[PDB]
Amino acid sequence: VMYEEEFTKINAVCDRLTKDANAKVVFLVDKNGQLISSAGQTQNIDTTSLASLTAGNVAAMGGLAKLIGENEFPNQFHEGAKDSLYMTIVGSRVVLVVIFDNRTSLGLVRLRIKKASDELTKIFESLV
Amino acid sequence: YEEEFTKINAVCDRLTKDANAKVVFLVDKNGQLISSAGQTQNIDTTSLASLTAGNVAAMGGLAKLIGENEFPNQFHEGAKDSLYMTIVGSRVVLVVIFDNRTSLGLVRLRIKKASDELTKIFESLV
Repeated sequence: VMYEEEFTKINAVCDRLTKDANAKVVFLVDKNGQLISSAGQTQNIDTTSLASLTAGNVAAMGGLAKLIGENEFPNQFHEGAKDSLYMTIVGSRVVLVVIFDNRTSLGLVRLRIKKASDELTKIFESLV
Repeated sequence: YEEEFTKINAVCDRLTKDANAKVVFLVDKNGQLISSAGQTQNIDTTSLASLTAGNVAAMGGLAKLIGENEFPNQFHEGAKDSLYMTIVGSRVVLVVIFDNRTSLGLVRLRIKKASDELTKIFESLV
């Protein structure tokens, strides 16, 4: 009953996503604010504080979606000057955060995020 | 009463029509609703303004964490309707809710024009 094995698969998805999508840093945050996984250039970034602020944003967005008679917004894109941010809700419990340089193709990051999200959904569904 | 306030509502009304938006809101970062235009009817405007402020504050801290200035434009994609948030003069938030059938490039171009018009109004307020 030890998985353990399923958590290593989660980190592998994050590591592959950072390399394939050519992302700067990748995070997996639970809606309760807990950091599940992180990959890439995690040095010089407060992972704990990032997870807490992600949860606060997603919770505010969730309540806002319900107010307009809409289901939770699955994808959130925030464009910056040098680096951009992408957020994807995986199975309405987990948030996949992807930080990448603006020079990287938006179509490329989105295509890889979809593959990562689908891989993660299958892992979280095996966790009953 | 207040010529500048009528100009603010006019920008929101023009934005709803021109960008073909469902509903448009103007929220202060402190959670106060400034203006609203469009299909405001079955939406709790006070609760929307409070949740917008909470989200913008979390997003502001998230931008600072990644060594970036506050994101001027925040996009949240849905199944039927999408949401757009634009920070006007780092004090006011312009919330635009629109159907996914509307062009993303069209909404963004109109939001920029509305934001520039609003910045000029808020700067005349001293």
